[PDB]
Amino acid sequence: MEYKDTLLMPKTEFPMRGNLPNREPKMQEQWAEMNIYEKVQKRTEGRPLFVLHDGPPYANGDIGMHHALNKILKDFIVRYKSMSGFCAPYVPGWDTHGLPIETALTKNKKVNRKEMTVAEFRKLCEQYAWEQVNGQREQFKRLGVRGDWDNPYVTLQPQYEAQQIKVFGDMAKKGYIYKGLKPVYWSPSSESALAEAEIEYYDKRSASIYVAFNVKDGKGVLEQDEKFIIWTTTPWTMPANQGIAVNPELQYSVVEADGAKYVVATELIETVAKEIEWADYKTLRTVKGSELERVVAEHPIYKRDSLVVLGDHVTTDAGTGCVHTAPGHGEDDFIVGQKYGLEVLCPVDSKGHMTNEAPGFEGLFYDKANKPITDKLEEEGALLKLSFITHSYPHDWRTKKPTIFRATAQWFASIKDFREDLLKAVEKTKWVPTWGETRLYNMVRDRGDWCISRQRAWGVPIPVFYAENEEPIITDETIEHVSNLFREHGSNVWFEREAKDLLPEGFTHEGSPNGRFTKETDIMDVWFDSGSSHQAVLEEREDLQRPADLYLEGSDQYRGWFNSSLSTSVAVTGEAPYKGVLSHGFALDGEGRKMSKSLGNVVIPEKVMKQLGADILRLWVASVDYQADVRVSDNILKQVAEVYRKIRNTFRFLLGNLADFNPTTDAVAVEDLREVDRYMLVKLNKLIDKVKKSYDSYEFSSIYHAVHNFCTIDMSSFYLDFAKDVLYIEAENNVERRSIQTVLYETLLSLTKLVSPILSHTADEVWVHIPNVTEESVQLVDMPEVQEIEGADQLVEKWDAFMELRDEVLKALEQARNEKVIGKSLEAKLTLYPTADTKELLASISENVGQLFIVSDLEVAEGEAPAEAQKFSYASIVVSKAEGEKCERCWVVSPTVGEDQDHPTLCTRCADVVKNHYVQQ
Ligand SMILES: CC[C@H](C)[C@H](N)C(=O)NS(=O)(=O)NC[C@H]1O[C@@H](n2cnc3c(N)ncnc32)[C@H](O)[C@@H]1O
Ligand SMILES: CC[C@H](C)[C@H](N)C(=O)NS(=O)(=O)NC[C@H]1O[C@@H](n2cnc3c(N)ncnc32)[C@H](O)[C@@H]1O
Ligand SMILES: [Cl-]
Ligand SMILES: [Cl-]
Ligand SMILES: [Cl-]
Ligand SMILES: [Cl-]
Ligand SMILES: [Li+]
Ligand SMILES: [Li+]
Ligand code: NA
Ligand code: NA
Ligand code: NA
Ligand code: NA
Ligand SMILES: [Zn+2]
Repeated sequence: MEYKDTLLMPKTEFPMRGNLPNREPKMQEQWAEMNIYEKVQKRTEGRPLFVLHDGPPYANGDIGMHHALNKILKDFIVRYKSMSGFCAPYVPGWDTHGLPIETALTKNKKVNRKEMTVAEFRKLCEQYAWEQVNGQREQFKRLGVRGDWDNPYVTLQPQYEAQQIKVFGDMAKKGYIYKGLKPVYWSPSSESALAEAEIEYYDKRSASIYVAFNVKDGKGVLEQDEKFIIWTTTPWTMPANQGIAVNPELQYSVVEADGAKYVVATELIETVAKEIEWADYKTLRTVKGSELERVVAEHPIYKRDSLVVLGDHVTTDAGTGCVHTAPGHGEDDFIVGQKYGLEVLCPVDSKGHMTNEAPGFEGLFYDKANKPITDKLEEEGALLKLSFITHSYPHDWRTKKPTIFRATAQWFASIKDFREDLLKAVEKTKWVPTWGETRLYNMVRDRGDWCISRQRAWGVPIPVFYAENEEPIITDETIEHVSNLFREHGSNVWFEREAKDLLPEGFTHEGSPNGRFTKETDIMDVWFDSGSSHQAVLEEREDLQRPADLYLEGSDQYRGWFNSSLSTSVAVTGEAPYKGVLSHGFALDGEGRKMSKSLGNVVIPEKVMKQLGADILRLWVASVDYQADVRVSDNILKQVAEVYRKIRNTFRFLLGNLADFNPTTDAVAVEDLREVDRYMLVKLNKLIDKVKKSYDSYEFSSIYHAVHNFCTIDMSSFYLDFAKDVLYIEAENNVERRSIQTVLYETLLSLTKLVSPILSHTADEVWVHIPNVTEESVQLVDMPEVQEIEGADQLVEKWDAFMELRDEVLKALEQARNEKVIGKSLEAKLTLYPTADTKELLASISENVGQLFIVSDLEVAEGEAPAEAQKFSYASIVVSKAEGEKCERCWVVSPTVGEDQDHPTLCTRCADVVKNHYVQQ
């Protein structure tokens, strides 16, 4: 009414309280209308490419917090590269085959794969897959991610399957593919073989056994009264035992008597005494381990032959220097078994039940047969001690049930034949974090061959044919024929055609004179499907190239996508499929616990997406060290939401005070700016350089705190706090108010372009309220390039000290606020007694110290009388009342109020502004 004369914050087109959940979906609607991803791609069509290949997430179900972090971090890098001189094509993917889909249907939808045909079950997997890829893609958009969502890649597409066969064919012609009977992971629950990437370790209770092996033919070294000692945590492997292993040269064994003479390593006398609980024991003689070679023993239950063999695998750390050798259930047992030509026995079927090869335990599940085996051992008297231990045990990654080693005929990729080239690729790759290099390097030098065949249906079949010779037929013509056939009809054709209909039209092989061929039924590892992405996406698609610039996935992908993609590429190309790798940790509860439904700590993305929004989650991603494990909770997200409030209010302050500003020609020159404003320009450019550098180094935690510090204390509390009472009161064409606005305009333009990769819904919302809009969205302009400011270093030293001094003045004002008598910074006059250094800085102030300290008046004298007021380490201060007339417009207590006849209640400053007008109004 009468007490106010406008001069407030006009531009409220950007609301204060951020209702992003109801506003962001509309923001994404316009993004889809304009096809912004195609626009930015077209704008940079000639710029150099930065390819961030997207790791294909599984379609097992809805998205989680971990799914968001992987996509959001990818979105940060792609958006920055788009507006920094690079062309950034990002095509999303989805891994569609393998157990993660079959187990989802079996458990969630209660469908039995054995109650329907193989073709029918595959069709249901295909239907459930496209349901999940549609649901996941919409959820990713809600978070806010830019990519080729309408043209993604999936592993079920015929082009992907066709190219995957080529990858197998290229490695096969190199000789890197072979088939053999070897012990490998077997999951009885899934009735299929597995690999380390498909193995999850959990603690499991197992029965420790110390058992006796009678001596039959000591070869002049041992008498029949001696007995071997064997330690085993797998009783079910005893029926398959074909030998005993002991170290030939390093370890020497001795005979110990406790009423009977036993054979054990000398270094394990005390350890085996406390385990079997021996009372009194004595050592008879010593024997070098190599002397015990070819000694024949007897099976405790079947009294069959068991041959003592030499091996480097037997260790002192075991419970006994003698380890029972079962070539059909162990890797090291198989190697020494083949050296001595020992028979391979696997009395366990695919479902985990003992077969006729174990006479007394046929039909029993291997874990259910442990007790009967021990009972028979004690009946035979060969059992010495029975104990129980808990240790980490391999489990199926989907059924969560334990796995066992089984010696079966499987397809393998000969890693050993090109392991050296794999190690070279790791050394030549840039790994962030740095330990990722050693993580994969050790995984390569210690890895065996890769078992690729899986006894399941939903996946890409192995393209191998067998003649009447039963010889595997792998050749370029067959691979070419099946690859093109898969490109036309898909992998489904292999499961619906005879063997002769999948081969070339006139193919004949020497092994089958009658032309009767047969095909293979096993399928490929789902990690091979994801590992073939570089050939099927980076190479086939024109929008991408190989090698990609960056691979950004989780820590579990070192054994997964990182390993498989490198394995396939180096086998074919010899080089890495990526120039660099970035790794993120695991999402965790606020207390550090794993996010699982059992703990009730699950943070659903859609839950936060509707309670808080998208950019709040985007801020949280940049607020954590993604390179390690990251903690998330509702309270933590609320803290990030509070940060967005500060960013919201500071942005609104910039927009509000820039309403009556048009920098088309009202731009104050750099020299014409106030020295206070020039320092803020240097700080803005320093912030620009730090953010762009941190984007190159992917350190988003630095960016998150830098912007928060740049606004909470530097801008809102220091620079905007002063201009909160100065900008509008003065003239609308005053150089001071225009110079301050030019700083605010440049910060608004630069900061909006800076935050564009991290926050985009709020960035474009602010970009709407921009006086100069030459591009539709902030994502269409490049990042602000840093510009040097003359005399920056001198001003930085001067004004940082001035910023330091102001905070001490404010603390003195807050000390007056503690008194609360004046209770106002502007209504307070000041009498300052400064240090010579402080006085020198005040002398260097060519601006108005009173308006900077938002005080009515300031006087400086060397009074040096502390009294009882205050003294900062650089000045003595007196906060005094002015006692003049308070201006009704600027609220400054000034003696000049009443000097103007037309406006007797206004000071000279306000009276002049009200009376005069520049050109208008
Ligand atoms: C699938 C069955 C569960 C694991 C069940 N809770 C269970 O068996 N629990 S346990 O504590 O008995 N597991 C001990 C492990 O050792 C085997 N075992 C148990 N009792 C004996 C025994 N007397 N002699 C030999 N082996 C034995 C079990 O099979 C299990 O692997
Ligand atoms: C590149 C993806 C792999 C080829 C595989 N399909 C896969 O892991 N698919 S996923 O859907 O399970 N996960 C996709 C991404 O999320 C990471 N991830 C999976 N689980 C977690 C977790 N608990 N915490 C943090 N990150 C996790 C994966 O490493 C991958 O980057
Ligand atoms: Cl099943
Ligand atoms: Cl063992
Ligand atoms: Cl047919
Ligand atoms: Cl067939
Ligand atoms: Li025990
Ligand atoms: Li709060
Ligand atoms: Na059924
Ligand atoms: Na099969
Ligand atoms: Na077969
Ligand atoms: Na995984
Ligand atoms: Zn006034």
